[PDB]
Amino acid sequence: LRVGFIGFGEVAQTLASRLRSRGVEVVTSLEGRSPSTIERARTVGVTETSEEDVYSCPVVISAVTPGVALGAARRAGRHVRGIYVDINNISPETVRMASSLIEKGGFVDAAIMGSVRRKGADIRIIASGRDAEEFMKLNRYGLNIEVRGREPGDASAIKMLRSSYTKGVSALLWETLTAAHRLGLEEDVLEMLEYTEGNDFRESAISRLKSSCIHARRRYEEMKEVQDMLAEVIDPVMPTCIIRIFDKLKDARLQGCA
Amino acid sequence: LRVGFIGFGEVAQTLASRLRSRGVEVVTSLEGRSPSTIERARTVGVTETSEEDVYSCPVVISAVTPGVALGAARRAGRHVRGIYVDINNISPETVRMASSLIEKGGFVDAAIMGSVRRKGADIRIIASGRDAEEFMKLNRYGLNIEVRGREPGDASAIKMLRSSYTKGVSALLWETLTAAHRLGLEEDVLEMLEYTEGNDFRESAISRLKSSCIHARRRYEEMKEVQDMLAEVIDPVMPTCIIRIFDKLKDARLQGCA
Ligand SMILES: NC(=O)c1ccc[n+]([C@@H]2O[C@H](COP(=O)([O-])OP(=O)(O)OC[C@H]3O[C@@H](n4cnc5c(N)ncnc54)[C@H](OP(=O)(O)O)[C@@H]3O)[C@@H](O)[C@H]2O)c1
Ligand SMILES: NC(=O)c1ccc[n+]([C@@H]2O[C@H](COP(=O)([O-])OP(=O)(O)OC[C@H]3O[C@@H](n4cnc5c(N)ncnc54)[C@H](OP(=O)(O)O)[C@@H]3O)[C@@H](O)[C@H]2O)c1
Repeated sequence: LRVGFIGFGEVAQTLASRLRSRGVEVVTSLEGRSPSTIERARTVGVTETSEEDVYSCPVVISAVTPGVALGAARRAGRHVRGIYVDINNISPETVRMASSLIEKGGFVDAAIMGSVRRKGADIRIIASGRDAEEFMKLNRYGLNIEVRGREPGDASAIKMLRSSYTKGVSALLWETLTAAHRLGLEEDVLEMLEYTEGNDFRESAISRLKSSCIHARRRYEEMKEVQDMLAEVIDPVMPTCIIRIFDKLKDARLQGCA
Repeated sequence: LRVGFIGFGEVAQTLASRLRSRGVEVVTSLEGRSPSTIERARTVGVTETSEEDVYSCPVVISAVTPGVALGAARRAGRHVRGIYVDINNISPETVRMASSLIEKGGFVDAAIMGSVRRKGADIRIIASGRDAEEFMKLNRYGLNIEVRGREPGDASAIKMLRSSYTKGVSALLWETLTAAHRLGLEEDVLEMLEYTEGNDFRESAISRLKSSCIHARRRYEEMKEVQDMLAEVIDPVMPTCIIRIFDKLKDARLQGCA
């Protein structure tokens, strides 16, 4: 059929390109969009149309910025009658609000579970909501979707919970290795760990260490979000310490000096 | 030659038994020791001798209790001229002080990296200090020693750092899964984690979770020690929150209840 995209950045380009290569007609509205967006669209060769025509597609995918997710849902919510797929990196609470704005359509919470830069359209996408199985039918056109949870908010929650764990582990590794570094024992500690944490441990370990530091500010903000989502369900103990570690984080051994 | 043991409890029995079966004469002093200790000694068949005769052995191993380690070193240090191997669970700084008490001998910081109970004499032991290589010669007699670090305190630090990391991950896992459970998403989070943490994750995680809950009381006490040990080297942030989780912890899904 036709799949319309709200926004046409990196995610929309990768996804649209794949769908197009499998015979799907992809459409987007370029009115008011930047030259970079207009160029990605023209590189892919998507159908240029009006906003309301985009909203008429049986599947509409919102791939804008986290800060624009609610506004896109509000503008689309007045017209979309098919399925509206929000694939933005937003919190479960924001997803539920976006869902309330889609008044006549079926809302699907999609969460990208990997790097679009490294995996392309083969990236694993999880989706939740009553209409998720309908979105998953796009797997016939080259996508890699899987249905998880039961309602909008669940897919984004799984992604947030996984990310929460991985950020906490990164913070723990940093504190552990800074102490090891003061004694000159970081390598020995890393080697004792590969004994019980796995074979490919040390590799991704150093990798996560470096990125946790480069993006300390961003990771800190992500942690405030996880603290809020967890509080709705439990009384969160770990985020507070993790945040303190990221607060501090503002040749891998060089990330350990202080 | 002759290996002397100060203290003759579970650790000493296990190691002495292995050494004896490989032809080493093992000796210890039973004066002032309890019935259970005298019994372990006679079950193994150790040579009963004077306190000073023990100190004369080329290798003297101190396997007493943490609260007795410094006193044992003070007494042995007036006599030992061979190698004094401290295998007690004391902080790295306590090990360094025990080292200063062996005034005429070489000191080796040995650290047991597993369960004596489950692995027996096959347990991996890491050892640090100038004379660590000399202690490692006992591998010829059935032990499993490996040299790490460079000076007394390094082996104990490495052990405590590994412990700090593995206990922190258990707490992070528990909190993440308990929140996931309240949303009915625990399996999804677990599958997403193995879909990213490579290794059999889901399995290595469910077991770590179970053990952490079963032994929550001991884990809590163990974390207080880790916190104190980390404090000798840095101003630790993570143990505070980790301790709060173990404070709470006192079919996998059953454990996720806060
Ligand atoms: N890239 C990744 O690896 C990745 C991974 C996981 C999740 N995500 C998520 O998926 C979403 C899209 O990511 P992305 O990298 O493609 O972003 P870009 O930020 O790469 O592209 C989004 C593009 O959305 C447009 N936009 C902003 N406001 C808009 C509005 N009111 N109406 C229509 N379009 C609007 C922009 O057009 P203009 O340029 O003209 O403003 C923009 O091109 C994000 O929410 C992000 O968190 C991305
Ligand atoms: N068991 C393990 O899996 C394990 C693992 C890692 C580290 N460690 C450490 O290694 C050491 C020994 O462990 P363990 O399990 O064998 O303990 P026990 O507690 O099994 O044995 C210690 C034995 O030391 C003796 N002792 C107490 N005060 C003494 C003194 N002043 N002089 C001489 N002997 C004295 C006792 O004699 P009495 O019975 O007469 O009191 C005692 O048998 C400890 O520091 C412990 O923390 C043990």
